[PDB]
Amino acid sequence: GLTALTMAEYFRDVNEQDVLLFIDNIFRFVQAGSEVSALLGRMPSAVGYQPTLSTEMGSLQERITSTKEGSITSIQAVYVPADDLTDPAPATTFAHLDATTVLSRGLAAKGIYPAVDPLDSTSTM
Amino acid sequence: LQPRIVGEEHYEIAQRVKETLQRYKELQDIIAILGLDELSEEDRLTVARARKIERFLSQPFFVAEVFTGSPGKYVGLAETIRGFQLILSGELDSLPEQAFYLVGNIDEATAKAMNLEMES
Amino acid sequence: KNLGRIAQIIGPVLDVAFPPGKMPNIYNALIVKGRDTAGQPMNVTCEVQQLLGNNRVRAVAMSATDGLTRGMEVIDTGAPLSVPVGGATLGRIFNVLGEPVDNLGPVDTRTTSPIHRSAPAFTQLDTKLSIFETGIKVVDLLAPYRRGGKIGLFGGAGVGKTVLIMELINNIAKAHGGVSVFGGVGERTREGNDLYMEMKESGVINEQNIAESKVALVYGQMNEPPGARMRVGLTALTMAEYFRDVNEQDVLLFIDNIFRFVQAGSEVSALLGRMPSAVGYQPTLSTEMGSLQERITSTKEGSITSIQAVYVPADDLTDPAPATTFAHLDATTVLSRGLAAKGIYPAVDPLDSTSTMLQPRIVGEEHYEIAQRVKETLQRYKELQDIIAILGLDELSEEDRLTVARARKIERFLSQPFFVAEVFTGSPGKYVGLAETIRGFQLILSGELDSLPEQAFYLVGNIDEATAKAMNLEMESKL
Amino acid sequence: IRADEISKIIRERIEGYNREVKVVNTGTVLQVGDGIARIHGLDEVMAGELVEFEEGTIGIALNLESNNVGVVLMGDGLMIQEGSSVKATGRIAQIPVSEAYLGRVINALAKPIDGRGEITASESRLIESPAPGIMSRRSVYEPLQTGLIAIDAMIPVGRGQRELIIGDRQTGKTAVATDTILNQQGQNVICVYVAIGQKASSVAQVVTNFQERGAMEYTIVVAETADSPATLQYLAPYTGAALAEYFMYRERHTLIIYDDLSKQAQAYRQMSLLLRRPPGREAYPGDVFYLHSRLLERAAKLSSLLGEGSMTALPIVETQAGDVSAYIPTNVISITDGQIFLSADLFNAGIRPAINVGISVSRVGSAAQIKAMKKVAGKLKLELAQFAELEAFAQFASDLDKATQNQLARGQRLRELLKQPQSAPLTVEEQVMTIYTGTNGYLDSLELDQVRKYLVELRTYVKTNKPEFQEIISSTKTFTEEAEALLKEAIQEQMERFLLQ
Amino acid sequence: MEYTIVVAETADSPATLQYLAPYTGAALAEYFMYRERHTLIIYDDLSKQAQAYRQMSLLLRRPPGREAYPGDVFYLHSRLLERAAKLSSLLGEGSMTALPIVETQAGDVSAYIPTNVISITDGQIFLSADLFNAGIRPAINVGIS
Amino acid sequence: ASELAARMTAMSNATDNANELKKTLSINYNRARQAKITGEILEIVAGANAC
Ligand SMILES: Nc1ncnc2c1ncn2[C@@H]1O[C@H](COP(=O)(O)OP(=O)(O)OP(=O)(O)O)[C@@H](O)[C@H]1O
Ligand SMILES: Nc1ncnc2c1ncn2[C@@H]1O[C@H](COP(=O)(O)OP(=O)(O)O)[C@@H](O)[C@H]1O
Repeated sequence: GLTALTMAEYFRDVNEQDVLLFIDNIFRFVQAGSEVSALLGRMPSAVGYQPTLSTEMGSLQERITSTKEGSITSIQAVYVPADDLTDPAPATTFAHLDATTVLSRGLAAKGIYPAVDPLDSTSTM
Repeated sequence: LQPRIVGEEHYEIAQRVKETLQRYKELQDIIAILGLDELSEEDRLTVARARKIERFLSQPFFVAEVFTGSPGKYVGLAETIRGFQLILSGELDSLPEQAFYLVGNIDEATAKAMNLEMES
Repeated sequence: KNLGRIAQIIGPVLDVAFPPGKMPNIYNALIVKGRDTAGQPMNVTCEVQQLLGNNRVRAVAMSATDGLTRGMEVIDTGAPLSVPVGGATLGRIFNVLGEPVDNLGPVDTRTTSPIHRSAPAFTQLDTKLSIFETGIKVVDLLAPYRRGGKIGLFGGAGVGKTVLIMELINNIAKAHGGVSVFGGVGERTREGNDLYMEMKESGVINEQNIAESKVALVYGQMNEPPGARMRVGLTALTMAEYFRDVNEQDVLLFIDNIFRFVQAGSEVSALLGRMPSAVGYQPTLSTEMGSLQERITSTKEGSITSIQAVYVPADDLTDPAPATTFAHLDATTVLSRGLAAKGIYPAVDPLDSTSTMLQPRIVGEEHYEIAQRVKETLQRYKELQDIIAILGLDELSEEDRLTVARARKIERFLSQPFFVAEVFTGSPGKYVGLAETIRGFQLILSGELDSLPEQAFYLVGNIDEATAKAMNLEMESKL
Repeated sequence: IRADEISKIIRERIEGYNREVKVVNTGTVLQVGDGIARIHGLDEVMAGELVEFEEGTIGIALNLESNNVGVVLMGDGLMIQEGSSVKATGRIAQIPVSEAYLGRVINALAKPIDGRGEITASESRLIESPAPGIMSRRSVYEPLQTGLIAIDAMIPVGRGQRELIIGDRQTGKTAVATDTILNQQGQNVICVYVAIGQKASSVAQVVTNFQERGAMEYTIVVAETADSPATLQYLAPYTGAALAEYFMYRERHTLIIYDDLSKQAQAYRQMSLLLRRPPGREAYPGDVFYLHSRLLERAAKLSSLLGEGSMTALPIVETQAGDVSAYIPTNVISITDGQIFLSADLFNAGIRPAINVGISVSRVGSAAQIKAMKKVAGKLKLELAQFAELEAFAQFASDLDKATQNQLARGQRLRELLKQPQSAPLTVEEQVMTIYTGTNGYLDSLELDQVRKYLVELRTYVKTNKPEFQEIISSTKTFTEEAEALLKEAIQEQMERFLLQ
Repeated sequence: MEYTIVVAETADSPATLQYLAPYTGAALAEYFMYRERHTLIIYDDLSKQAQAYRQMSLLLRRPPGREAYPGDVFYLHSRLLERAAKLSSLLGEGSMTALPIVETQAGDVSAYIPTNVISITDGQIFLSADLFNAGIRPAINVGIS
Repeated sequence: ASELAARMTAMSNATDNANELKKTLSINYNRARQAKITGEILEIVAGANAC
């Protein structure tokens, strides 16, 4: 994620053009941090994520932003474990994501595709 | 519980009992709040059959005779399959529920029913 | 004296390094000579929680730790926390350390007593289960207290919980020879100030003549570290316990509230690093609750009656903290927003409130039958609440019309003009013994005063004043 | 296999063991990683004292251990080397504070990030000062008009009251916060807005909004973005409180917005787990209640002698899946006075601001209300209680008695009353207008939708053509029979002309 | 009290003493039980002893489970209870009847300690809160007892 | 009138069945939430015991 972000950040910095930065999946980054945390020496936090979760997501998202020179448009997909938005990493991405859409297994299972749960999905626009 | 082992009749009656008990397990959520009155004709049919079935499954044991007081019955497969065939066919639909409770054979169930109609 | 240095500090948990011979015991308070940013000595106190060996204890701070330095001088006091007790503390705000914070003046009393103590012995209790008489009609008839037992307080804001507290203090002061105490375990400072000022205005604290007051307020705020908010309750307990062990006065011990003391102990155990119990409380929940709920008794000398507020988290009556608290409680009075919004004050619901003391072989068959008939009438009223509106009150049968009529009379007679709420209202305060109470309800419910207006029983002391007001209202209605 | 024993320190001690000598002048870096650093020496450093790593990385000595000082790094260290020499500083986390902070954006070091220029200050205030005491306060008196009809009537907030805003994702918490801040242009308060762990883009949006509105003339916007260290995210609200209490102690009134405290608690649990402190619920330490209690109780209405300054804390916590009995929610709910509860099911249903009127409480209450406001608010609360009871009878509005039918009608119009557009705050007099028009019974005629347009036209017509009402209420703050008659007249006039449309 | 011995350890007693007291009662009962005498012991409760054992087990950093109860929480109760017997005719026929008490929150019979005790004792006499609060005292629920 | 009395009896029984259902479900929910919180805290402290 940070690799592709540094490439796109160069594209926006000096080549000063709009960028599209699709990320998939972004939850696996926090997944890898959680896998590596306990073995590094950190004490496990809540349900199993690293203590350095909020600042990890910060070090990704706050690096990904639009500036005067270039504009990075980033359409990134957050996995939600067992469809629980209370899970810490989906809960944390929500604070950094301007326009959010939530897919509901009800809409997916009934046959309505795309399964965007409308009342839970909100934008800032 | 596979036909190659147990015979096609045994397998088929077992599948039908499992079917009807499943349907009653589904309708339990409705009947809890509503009652049996609000169900369809086939739904109420299946519910009555499932009541009779889940009571006919019961059998008094020889080692529980000290708690129940009733002499335990031994009933094997030749009478088990036949009795259940009858209950799920619905010939015994005229009988109440308490006739199948705590009996070994379908004949003892019917005799208890005749007693429940002797006691007017 | 015994001098030791600080080994390490992690928040309000400090470590103190004593020489090999001298070393304090468990729960021994420790003064730590420490400085302020202005250089000024600031004495931060602790209490030894564990003798972790290597001539080094692990004490839990009772104040702010920021600024304390590794190797500071800690003096061993050599005994558990000794608070100022006696009639000096009346009308004076205190801390967990017994050091007052009202800026009035220093407690010149010499008498101290250790915050830590064993419960009264088994050969010491007063075995007579007696109904602690209060003077309030609702809590006298329907939720009768026991003396030396514990009483939970269930009221959401705006029901007059504080006015009920002040009235209870006033009655235990005037009728009996009692003195009350208030222990604000985890009390938000703005409401602490509110309560202090309301007591100043309500005469519960004679601001002009201190030590003629009726209360000794112990405020341990939420601002204080988790170690202090726990031991606040024990401070209030020992200050009350003096008042009955030596002076044999009927003390009232208000603890507001028990759940926050429970969670403060949970925080202390969390900092200490002991493995948690179930859903998140400390492993010694039962024993910690016992250590505070078994000094509250009626010994041969006096009686501490504990009127403590209780809070149920996540609406659990089965959460460990409510479950353990209820295991100790003896009677619960429940205040409802309904009666507050309507105007039947106090806002006690005579059905949600219950007592284990309302057994016939404790209160008398006459009291029991009148309480039962009153409960039955009020319950039938709640059952008819929807029926009467649709049916019309006339279409009811004669028995149910009688029931709703007498139920309105009873529910209005439950109202009382308070001694401390007269400043707001203008109605003089009143005291109603159980004789007045049982006979008043016997008259109202036996069909004998069934010829009085509804308003003639509203905010009245007893049935005699009810008749007086009824004659007034009828003369006022004729012309 | 022990920490602090690096086989070079043992060498230095083998050289210089003769007797144990003070070593506070020096200090070395033993272990450094993920935002903390274990430090040797510093035997006289306080707790909370700034310790300054070589290369310029400030740290704070949080937990002093046996022979090592666990230090949180006030930045991303990643350059301090093992054995590098740290010096103590002596100060304890102070910020310079002046009136020139009014109108700027700063990070949690009280150091500007708007790029305008340096903030000249003379007096410093400690960040972790103690709160006003039990005998240095005053019972809450003065109404803080938030601009929302629903809040200013049913959940009255006062000056010196710690009213909590609680909700789910996107229920309008920051919306109500900015609504209040933008209402308080008129009266003389200083607004403080402390963002903890939010997007720099969101801080940019809110700051630009206050700029184009004019409310930047009295606000200080502390910002701590997500990439910032956990210690800075933790220290932000305390810098906000220090700035705010400086203005408080000079007889002025303040309002502060912790948005949110959940991220402050998350930074605290991160640091506490990182320097090996025992966890509790959700791996929070025991001290999260101590933290929140100190920070919240730092804000209260001062007494008469000290200047009658005050500081309303309007904190925000976000609740996940309506688990309002979780750890940090129950903590903040216990500490605070009031709770303004926001519900997403109302939010989707159109009722905006989406406050939950049956759950929301304020133990300050009508004490902090204007007399006109309380005169109308009593009737309003009774009407809303009635319609809340009758909510399960709206489908059966065909065969209810006409009385409960009309109660349903009144509550139905009253729901249309309380909705407000985004960040459009009302004045107390216009709100009294609206609640009076509602409670008296002047909207039964107009259908369920027009009510909003009717009421806005009503307020404008009154403003233009009966300018005695607002003057009466501004002078007396009491709803008097003269203004009552004047409002009845203006109401029926506007109703007639609007109906002729 | 001519027959009775009361072994009491109240609430604010060390959890180790609350854990010891049932076994003191058991030894007292067994002394008479073995010398051709009948005994009747009333534990009150076993759930309070289970809580005391949980406390003194989590104070020892012992791995808990199933609502934080230690591993030997069935071993506790079964050790304590299974020494109540109707002795053989060779050993004098002296018998120790035990009637332990267990408290349930919200009628949680399916809780860990109630189901553990149920799997030891020779029955259960389930009292009912609704029956007891309706006036039918004692509240023996003969449907499940 | 007979049909409306029948519907009134059906409601007077069904609302109380829904009462007992919500009560037993809230009790099951309390037990389940307690067990969940305990399991989460114990799995947290297991990692601390591992370190
Ligand atoms: N009273 C209101 N009327 C109309 N629209 C509103 C109102 N309040 C909020 N909104 C809309 O809802 C959206 C979310 O508002 P806001 O960002 O204040 O919620 P939030 O609680 O701060 O969200 P988060 O919890 O993610 O920070 C905004 O884009 C705004 O347009
Ligand atoms: N016993 C009472 N008699 C008359 N009024 C009361 C009484 N109790 C409460 N009130 C009303 O309630 C207010 C005080 O309630 P209070 O005890 O402060 O409850 P809370 O602290 O929960 O808000 C007063 O303004 C008073 O008018």
